[PDB]
Amino acid sequence: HRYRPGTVALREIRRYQKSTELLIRKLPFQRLVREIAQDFNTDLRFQSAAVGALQEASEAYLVGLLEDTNLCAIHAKRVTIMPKDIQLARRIRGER
Amino acid sequence: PHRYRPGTVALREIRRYQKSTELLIRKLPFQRLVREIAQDFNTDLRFQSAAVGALQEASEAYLVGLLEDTNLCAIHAKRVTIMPKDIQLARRIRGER
Amino acid sequence: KVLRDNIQGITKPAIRRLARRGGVKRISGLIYEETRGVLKVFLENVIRDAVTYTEHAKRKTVTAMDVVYALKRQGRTLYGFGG
Amino acid sequence: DNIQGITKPAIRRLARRGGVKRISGLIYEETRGVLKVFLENVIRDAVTYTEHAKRKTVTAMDVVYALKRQGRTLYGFGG
Amino acid sequence: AKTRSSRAGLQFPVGRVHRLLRKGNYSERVGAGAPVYLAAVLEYLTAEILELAGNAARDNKKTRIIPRHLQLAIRNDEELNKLLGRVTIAQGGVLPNIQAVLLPK
Amino acid sequence: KTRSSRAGLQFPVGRVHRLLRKGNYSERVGAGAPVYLAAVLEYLTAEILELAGNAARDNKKTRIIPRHLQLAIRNDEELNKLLGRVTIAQGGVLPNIQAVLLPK
Amino acid sequence: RKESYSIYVYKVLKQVHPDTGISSKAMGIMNSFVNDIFERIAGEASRLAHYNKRSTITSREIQTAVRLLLPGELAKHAVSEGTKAVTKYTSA
Amino acid sequence: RKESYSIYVYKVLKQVHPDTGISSKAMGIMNSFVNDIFERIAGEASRLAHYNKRSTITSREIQTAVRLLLPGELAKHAVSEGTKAVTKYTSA
DNA sequence: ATCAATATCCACCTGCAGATTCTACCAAAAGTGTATTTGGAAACTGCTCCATCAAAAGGCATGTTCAGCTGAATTCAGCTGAACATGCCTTTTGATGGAGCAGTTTCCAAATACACTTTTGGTAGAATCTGCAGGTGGATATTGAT
DNA sequence: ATCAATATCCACCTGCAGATTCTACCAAAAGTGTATTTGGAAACTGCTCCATCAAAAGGCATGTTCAGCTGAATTCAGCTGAACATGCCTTTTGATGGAGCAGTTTCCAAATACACTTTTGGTAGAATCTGCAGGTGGATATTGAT
Repeated sequence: HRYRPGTVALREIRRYQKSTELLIRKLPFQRLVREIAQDFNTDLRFQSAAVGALQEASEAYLVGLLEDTNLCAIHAKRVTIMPKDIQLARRIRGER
Repeated sequence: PHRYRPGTVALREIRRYQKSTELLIRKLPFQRLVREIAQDFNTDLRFQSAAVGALQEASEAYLVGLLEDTNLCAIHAKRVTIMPKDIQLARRIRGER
Repeated sequence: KVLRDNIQGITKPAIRRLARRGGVKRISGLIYEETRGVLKVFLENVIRDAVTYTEHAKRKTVTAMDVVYALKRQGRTLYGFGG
Repeated sequence: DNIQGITKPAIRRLARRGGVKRISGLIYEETRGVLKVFLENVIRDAVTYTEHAKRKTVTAMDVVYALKRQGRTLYGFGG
Repeated sequence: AKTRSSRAGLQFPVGRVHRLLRKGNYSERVGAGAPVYLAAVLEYLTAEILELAGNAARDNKKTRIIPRHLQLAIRNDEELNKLLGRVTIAQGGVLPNIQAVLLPK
Repeated sequence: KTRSSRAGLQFPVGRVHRLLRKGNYSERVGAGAPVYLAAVLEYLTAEILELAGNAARDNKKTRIIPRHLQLAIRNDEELNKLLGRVTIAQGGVLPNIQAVLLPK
Repeated sequence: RKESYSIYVYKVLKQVHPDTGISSKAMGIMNSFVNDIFERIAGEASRLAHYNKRSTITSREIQTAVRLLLPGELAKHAVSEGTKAVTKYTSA
Repeated sequence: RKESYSIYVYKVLKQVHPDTGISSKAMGIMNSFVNDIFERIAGEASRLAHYNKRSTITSREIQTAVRLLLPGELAKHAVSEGTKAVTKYTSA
């Protein structure tokens, strides 16, 4: 038995739209945040709640951006999102 | 019997109006519109000329921006022609709807 | 005189010029009405807030500063009219 | 280095919550780039807040103030 | 010897709001009625959100309101959704929405 | 003798101080704040006036008009991002035509 | 130390939904909401007063701020309950 | 009546472009620019002082506000001219 | 439409991590009594504002023709999703040290609060410039035809 | 690609009326000089809060296979939107009158801000409670294939 492509995609969409947990792993994200921060100031130290806040903000931002992206792909008669879509979404948004 | 091919005069106009800064909507109809809307909000309001002027500058600026976002949305869909679907997409991405 | 249906006062050629400045080459026939709708919503919002400002000041003239404060509220800051 | 730490399945999950059905292979790098820029801006402003307080620990409130600046108001960690 | 909140028939603290207003730097002077009015509005908006969220809670067979119910409540109601259009609710998730074109046929 | 002269500034430090005190920004206003602020305002004014002067000269004009200001702001990335959500009356737009729309 | 709106939110919750409870994170979100709306209203009121050369913020400023800030019928219900609280406060 | 930044803008204009003039509308736009930036800076500073429970806005708050508000080189030049103006003011 | 193979609920249970109640200090409204503004309630100007008037202009609405573009249909190669087998690291739990906070006192360098003394920016006429609105004339692009 | 013929920028000059620059006086900021507060920096320090460290587990990423379905490319016809010339009217714009406003002053009764003295609600940890998060197992739907 094997499912047809896109069936499991829809299943996943329903699942993760149903749930609210963080999707990015906390440790790699924390490592990333500490890298980016270090280049700004060298001996910074971080509250756990600060990393949590940053992860919530980031995941929310990205998901919103990805649904705007999806709308641009649908608009272009496509079912698949591409970097051109993200760029269009971000320029319409006025982020660049 | 001379005739320019379609889109030649369009591009020429684009250059023309992109070079200039003048208001494109005629002042009297716009004033009429603003006074209408304002009247249906409040009946005894009166308008400074500068108020309508400000409104027209703001509005034309807004519309022009919206129409370039629209144009980008048309180009993205492999089209040269802007459509209401394009405006709707631009406005939802902007977060206006 | 009674003010009625002035949104149609905004003409197809005017909208077309606005499109040209926006760099638009070809325009669907359905666009003009949609454009009018958008302009109407925009003006309703901005003038609603301007009018609110005029009302709070207990004045009966909407001033340019009322318009500017309204625009600034909407995230559409304007230069050149006193604010 | 750790920017690549954010994995393809993770970005895929983010796309799933966003309602995305099919994902181009080129997407993931673009996503990583965007996330990087976003964090750069936000953390820059937060860090600025921490420095002005003459502190050396970034607090949740610093992040919240930064987010507020960027037009991305956040509830539940404030504030 | 009774609080201003009770005088206004409110649960929200009028005194605290008053203090936050004058120390807030919004103006040199704060009217006597202003903190009352503001506290009333805050109490009302909290009320609306809490009721709709409570409904979200009952609907998902829970007796304790969690952030998700707050998110559902906010986004499913037009006015609250527009009030908080530029606001992120932690652990709120998103509304379940799938574009028709992505659906099988 | 004025504080502007002491700071070596063209922008009025005193006026900035007054506006700070009337603004309700804080209970107290520091002595250095109006100086610093007036300095930054004067600098930003300077930058914009330089780029605008350039645009004016580039269009063979000796008098700066709003169009020149708009050109200045939009052609410089940093000013463009500082005033990204700002509308300049009678400023117009940058001449930009999408490649795909040009005739070939 | 650490002033919060928790008790008042819980009171209102018990008014509207007597056996509904509320989690910690949810309470935090509610606090954030209260502070945010507070600062929008108060900010807009401050600007209102400053525009009209007034040195005082009355309930009138709060009201106009609500009319500007809130959308539609949410705004008119808020204005009505505000006016109601104010008149009832003025009495005795 | 109707105090304006016109004179100062004209001074700066004559410094950078000695034979460039400026129209009324252009000057008006400049005034709008000055007032806008002014209130962004002062606002951000006010928020800064309020976050750190300080009742006074020093040149420090203004500097941090500039660093938050301005992007890249705009910020570094602004901070340098500010610090220079403050030190020069303190020495005279 | 039926047949098997997953996947998804839905019910039902129970201990616990986390929500609710409970108990006492204390910061912070509230209450009293004086000390200051102020925002209107009338009274009054000086001005933009509404509403015409009257030609003329140029811009708009209409209708006709046709080219180029949009959308429908087909083909097909490419790539991305489904599933699986492997192994890597992130997740949990607990402890330990101490670093960077806030929390308290103390006390000046800095800011606020008045009352005069000057200087300046604003406003209103006086005295120049500069785009602008045309006007050909010189090259440029567009289009049709050899 | 040339030839030729429309129409179109593209430039430079020129005279000139509308703004721009320039000049000359006066309320109101700005600055001075003294008298008081005060806020917040400096100087110790008690504590939550972060940063490592260690180790075991299993929860997911990685990498690979392989096929189905999507996106990109081509073709092409129908019709929708561009271009243009007509003709007609709504807009421009240049002044005119009378008016209904904000905008200013002059005061006051009402409302708010202080300065201390008391009176509770708020809040912080301990002491109880209580949904719910997981955890199975079986009824129903979903999916893919004959």
